[PDB]
Amino acid sequence: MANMHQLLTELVNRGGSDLHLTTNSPPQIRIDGKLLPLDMPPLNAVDTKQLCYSILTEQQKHKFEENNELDLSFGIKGLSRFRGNVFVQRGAVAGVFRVIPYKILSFEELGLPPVVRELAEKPRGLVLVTGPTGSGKSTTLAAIIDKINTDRHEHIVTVEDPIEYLHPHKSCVVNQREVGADTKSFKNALKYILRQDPDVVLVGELRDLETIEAALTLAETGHLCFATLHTNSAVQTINRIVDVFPSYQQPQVRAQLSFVLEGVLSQTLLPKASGTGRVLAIEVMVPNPAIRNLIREDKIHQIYSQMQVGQEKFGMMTMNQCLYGLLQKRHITMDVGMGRSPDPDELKQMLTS
Amino acid sequence: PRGSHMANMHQLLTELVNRGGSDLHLTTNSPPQIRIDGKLLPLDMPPLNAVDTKQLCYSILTEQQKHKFEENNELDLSFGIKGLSRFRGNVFVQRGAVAGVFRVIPYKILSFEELGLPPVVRELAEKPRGLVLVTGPTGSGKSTTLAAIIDKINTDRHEHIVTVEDPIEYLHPHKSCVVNQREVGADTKSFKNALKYILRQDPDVVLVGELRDLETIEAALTLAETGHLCFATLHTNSAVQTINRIVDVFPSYQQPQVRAQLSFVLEGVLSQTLLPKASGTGRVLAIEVMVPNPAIRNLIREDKIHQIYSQMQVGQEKFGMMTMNQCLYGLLQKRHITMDVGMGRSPDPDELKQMLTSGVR
Amino acid sequence: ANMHQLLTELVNRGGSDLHLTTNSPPQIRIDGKLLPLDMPPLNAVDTKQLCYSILTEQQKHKFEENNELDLSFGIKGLSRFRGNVFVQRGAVAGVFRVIPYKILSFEELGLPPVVRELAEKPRGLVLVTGPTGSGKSTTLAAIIDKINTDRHEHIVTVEDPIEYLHPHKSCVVNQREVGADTKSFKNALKYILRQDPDVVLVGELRDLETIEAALTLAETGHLCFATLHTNSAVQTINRIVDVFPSYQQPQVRAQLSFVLEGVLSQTLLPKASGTGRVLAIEVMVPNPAIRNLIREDKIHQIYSQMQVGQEKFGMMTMNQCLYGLLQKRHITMDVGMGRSPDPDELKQMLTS
Amino acid sequence: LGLPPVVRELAEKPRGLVLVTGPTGSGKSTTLAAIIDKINTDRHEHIVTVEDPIEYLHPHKSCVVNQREVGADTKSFKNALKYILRQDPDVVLVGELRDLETIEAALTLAETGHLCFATLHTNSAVQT
Ligand SMILES: Nc1ncnc2c1ncn2[C@@H]1O[C@H](COP(=O)(O)OP(=O)(O)O)[C@@H](O)[C@H]1O
Ligand SMILES: Nc1ncnc2c1ncn2[C@@H]1O[C@H](COP(=O)(O)OP(=O)(O)O)[C@@H](O)[C@H]1O
Ligand SMILES: Nc1ncnc2c1ncn2[C@@H]1O[C@H](COP(=O)(O)OP(=O)(O)O)[C@@H](O)[C@H]1O
Ligand SMILES: Nc1ncnc2c1ncn2[C@@H]1O[C@H](COP(=O)(O)OP(=O)(O)O)[C@@H](O)[C@H]1O
Repeated sequence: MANMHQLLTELVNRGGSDLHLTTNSPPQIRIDGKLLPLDMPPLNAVDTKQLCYSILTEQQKHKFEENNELDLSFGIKGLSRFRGNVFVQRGAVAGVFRVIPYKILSFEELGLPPVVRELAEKPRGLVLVTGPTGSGKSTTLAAIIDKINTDRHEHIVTVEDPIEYLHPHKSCVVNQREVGADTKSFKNALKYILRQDPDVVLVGELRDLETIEAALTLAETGHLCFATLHTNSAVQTINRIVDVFPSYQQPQVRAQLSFVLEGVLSQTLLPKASGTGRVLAIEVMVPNPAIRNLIREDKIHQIYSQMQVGQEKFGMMTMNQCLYGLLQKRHITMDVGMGRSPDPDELKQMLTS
Repeated sequence: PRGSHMANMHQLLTELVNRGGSDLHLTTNSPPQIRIDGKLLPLDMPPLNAVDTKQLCYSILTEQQKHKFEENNELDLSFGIKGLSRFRGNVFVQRGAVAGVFRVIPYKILSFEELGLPPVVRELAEKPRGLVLVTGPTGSGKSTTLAAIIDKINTDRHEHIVTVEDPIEYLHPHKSCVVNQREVGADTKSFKNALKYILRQDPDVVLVGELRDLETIEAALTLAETGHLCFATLHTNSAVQTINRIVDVFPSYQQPQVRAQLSFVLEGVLSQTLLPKASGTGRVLAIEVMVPNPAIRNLIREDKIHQIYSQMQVGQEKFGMMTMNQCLYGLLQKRHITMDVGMGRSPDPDELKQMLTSGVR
Repeated sequence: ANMHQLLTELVNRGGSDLHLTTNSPPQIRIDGKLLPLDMPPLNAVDTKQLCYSILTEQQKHKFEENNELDLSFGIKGLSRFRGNVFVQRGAVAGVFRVIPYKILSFEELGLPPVVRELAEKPRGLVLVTGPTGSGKSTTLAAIIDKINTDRHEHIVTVEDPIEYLHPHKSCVVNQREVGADTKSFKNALKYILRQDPDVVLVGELRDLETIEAALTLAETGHLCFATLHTNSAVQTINRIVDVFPSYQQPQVRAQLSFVLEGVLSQTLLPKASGTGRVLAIEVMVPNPAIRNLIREDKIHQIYSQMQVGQEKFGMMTMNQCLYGLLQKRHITMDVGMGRSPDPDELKQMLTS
Repeated sequence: LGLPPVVRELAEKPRGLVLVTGPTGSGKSTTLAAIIDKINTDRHEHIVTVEDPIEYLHPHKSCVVNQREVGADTKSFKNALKYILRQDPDVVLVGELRDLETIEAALTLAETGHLCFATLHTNSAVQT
């Protein structure tokens, strides 16, 4: 048998993101998005209770037994910090434990093109980093924020659920607010953010109509606003913001977006061709004079054609062009690149070319 | 006058399985009774009293389950007997005494073809993300279809499946996935509470049960929008009727967001019903299948929900779609259902009449 | 002593309810009408002692807190009764109903032979309707008891309260009383499908949620019995349809057309002898024409179908039942005309 | 402040609801302080402000200016506006129209012959 400390050590050593402990299965660790069972006997109810309780204080145990649910974060000296969730299934304890990295990675390490570096220099605008869950959005935002913290003498405020990467003060003052502990909600944090003299604000996901307008106000009133969406492309991102409003407001919102939008990044993590690790495929839309006019005229669909031809001038890049490069460098397999292309026949034409 | 040598609960359930029974009954003033081929037959035992039924039923409850049963006088649960079988138990109260009913739960989950599900349902189980809705009235095969879908995912993927059920019906032992199943009223306090913590539990596939209220619908859309495969049920009878229920439960001012979200995340709508079989034994599945294509996704954003039915009529060949009448037509050519049942259940009897008279079949 | 002697009078004269209130002698309900006993009137002292003489100590403290109290109690050698005690004009008053225990047979109840066939249906919805005290529970108790004798199936009843008691015969019979065995009609039906039933009695179709349960039970392969307070078959079907919002009446009409197997609308009318009551019942048994009429929303046309499906299917309109009681001279013309839903047609039907 | 001449004429309106709206930090309180100061300078009336918190202070000039801070001077907007009609006011500043309760109170003040000033976070007249 192995205890909780040995299991967490193996999760870190193998570069995994998540450790799962549940009954009738061995401990499993998520490596590169897919689960892998550890070389251990299947757990029983005693094991899951013993392993999960081994990292809890007495009050955390008593709170867990009152609700059969528990969110927490904890540290193991000399290893890493982890965020754990404990719950109950089939009458037995179960647990999931997520890694919180100590180290912020650089732009080049993450495979982010240099145009993302320039967005950290934007004085006032809205920059959106979008993608499905676990597509690298938070790491890219943390990479941009750390460069601003390093390079500017301004005030950075983040509202996060939860706070992942920690930003010690460099040249900036960095305040990080965790929803549910430091602040009641995004709505509450955003209710007072304009009285907090911010320069750059990270608001998390544009969850509802009220948060879209709040992010638009910051970027339009002279601030640099960072936000995320769960869209898969630059065009789909712009459409989702506009389409949630009633049609007769929509004209105003397109005009505000055209002025404040300074960059849209859409990420996805694909399994590498070597069989270890994941590689970043990203679509980058940086508004040029042509695209900002297309936004105001509700000619959003001509943007894709403009992104296809504005790469050398503005550092723009369609998703298919990014997949193309990962195919040329043999970073991804042929099936993986096809499986994510929004238009596989277009990418096929590029490949035969 | 007989005492001190009563059959054990373990022994009663062991005899239930060995004799091929479907259900074990424990109630006062009756001996244990077993259902064989649909009919109850008493075992050659003395009749049970209230002490017997409570002691037998309590022998298979955890201490937390006894307290939950005593608070509501109702209790559904599942348990395993090592080396024998799994069981669904229901404990209730009648005439002031404990009563219990215990159903046999087979080890083998039925396949798509055994259930009469078209091959398009198979492909919905391969979706990497999105929302899949399985609809129909109570007992129209919704849970069984979902059990078949999750089981293929359990077999094929190395991902995390979490289900929230009230109660847990079909049980999913681990295959290639890690499967966590939370039972409302025992494992978790409520649907609302389980969904509040699910995103911190690293899920890939989630079963959320019925889209009961506005809170749950918003939770399922978030799961489906954030890159997850989310399974849910409604009690609507058609793909078009299903979409109308989702949008219309929301205030009018946020229907635009709901309509936009559905067009992106919706990957399939299955509307089932069980009709009495033509053979005279059992019921057979008639299912309407809507798989959103770019054309259907546009009608959702443009508030043209009504026009989707015309698209399903002509999406059978290309998209594997199937209107309810198109399924009833196929069941009639196969002589699986009678004519009165086919016409009497058709949502549009005029279309089905036209479909049969083609002379081209 | 005094109250125990009073309740024996109630049983011996065959009454249904005993009334105790100030400025009146004790009154007992016989055949639907109150009859005063040849006794002195009760004062406030009398009603208090009589009602309190049958109360437990916990019940005494409970009644004075609310001026209301529900209870049931037994009198050794007589019967059990359900009582309600309350306060009026500053004094205690009480009403006591008899809980019948002996189930009468189908023929003793005046039920036609077609009702006997209903207890042999394997699945569907059967509705027994009528005002309060129109004979629904005896009819239901007779039906349930025959199933218990003839079948090896599972009978579950949910009652508020339990009236007739059904010991196990060939069936397993579980009886759940609301407020003791189960919290509510809604809670019992939440678990009923997981209790492996074959025949279920759900009581009154009082709201939308219970109707969905009865229709679900009936189309999922069970025989479900339920009650309404309507006085005819058409009236009964309309009440089920009109409870729902307009946009789902097509689904409910479709459900009803398949699962409905019988509608019994009863009323107890005084016999021409002047002592006792005879049952008048409208029976609607769906034939292919009627089932189509329900789904096609031609519900008003159903009454015409019942008048001519009589010989073949055992059907009987209320007027046809009233004709027979008039032809056999069991009830008076005033009683028969008073219950006829269309007295002029009965007149045409009576004289040919 | 760059305010057009119509803003000064609004400060001379005898009655009604005048709304100065915009996002936070768009100059709403500064414009209101200039209006109230002009009213305070030119009129012999009673000004009551309900602010959360009090920003600009208005010492008495020709008007009587009472400024109530919520949480210290008064328990809430809801409680302060419940008694504002009993305080013989001519001009009332109620702050932001944050909920249904204050909006109906501000509409009642402006309906009963007072000049009421309030704010919203809207960006245009129609949107307001
Ligand atoms: N550019 C990247 N390249 C490779 N891996 C990345 C990259 N960005 C993030 N990751 C890794 O993906 C996993 C999830 O990252 P995260 O940013 O938290 O996802 P999300 O943005 O959807 O919340 C982590 O293990 C992280 O190290
Ligand atoms: N596709 C199907 N075809 C035939 N029978 C089915 C099918 N699905 C389920 N059944 C059977 O019908 C019954 C009801 O199905 P179930 O999904 O459990 O109820 P519900 O969908 O109303 O919640 C089950 O006992 C099952 O054996
Ligand atoms: N078919 C019947 N014929 C003669 N008497 C009946 C008949 N049905 C019921 N009764 C008597 O009338 C009384 C009312 O019956 P009950 O079923 O308890 O009321 P309800 O139908 O309103 O629930 C019973 O006590 C019963 O003895
Ligand atoms: N009409 C104006 N013209 C120029 N600057 C102004 C004007 N109004 C306010 N300001 C300046 O803008 C800043 C914000 O003013 P403030 O009243 O506090 O915000 P708000 O109107 O949203 O309450 C102040 O520092 C002020 O100096």
